[PDB]
Amino acid sequence: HMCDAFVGTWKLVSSENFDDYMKEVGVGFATRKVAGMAKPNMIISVNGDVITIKSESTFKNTEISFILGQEFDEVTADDRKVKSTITLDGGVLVHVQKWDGKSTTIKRKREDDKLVVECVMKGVTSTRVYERA
Ligand SMILES: O=C(O)c1cc(-n2cccc2)ccc1Cl
Repeated sequence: HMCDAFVGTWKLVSSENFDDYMKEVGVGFATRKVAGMAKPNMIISVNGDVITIKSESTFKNTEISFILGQEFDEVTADDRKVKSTITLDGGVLVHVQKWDGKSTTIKRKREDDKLVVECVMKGVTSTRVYERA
């Protein structure tokens, strides 16, 4: 029951500072522009100890499956090859990606009826708000 309140289908309803976040991560112009238009569906499911997160949009369809605290390799929507670890910290899903000596953290939080995603790279944060589909 570890992630019960995250499970479901979520749709993006707002974004702030995502272009800047993508710049900070190193995404090039054309990818930023097309990725920034996307309105993804985030589909979260749990089966035993395995959590699956899908992100589906006109830009890219991605899927990760993982066990909390157990590192895995991920190819991101912007084509970085990263080492990822996802943990639960005080009810927040904390996703850290490491690649080429860099790091970014993506936090997923339930707030009222929303699922709030905060993406941070060095001093640049973006907030992406999802509602139930
Ligand atoms: O599927 C996603 O959630 C997604 C992820 C990105 N992204 C680019 C650099 C880091 C993340 C862009 C656009 C989308 Cl739609």
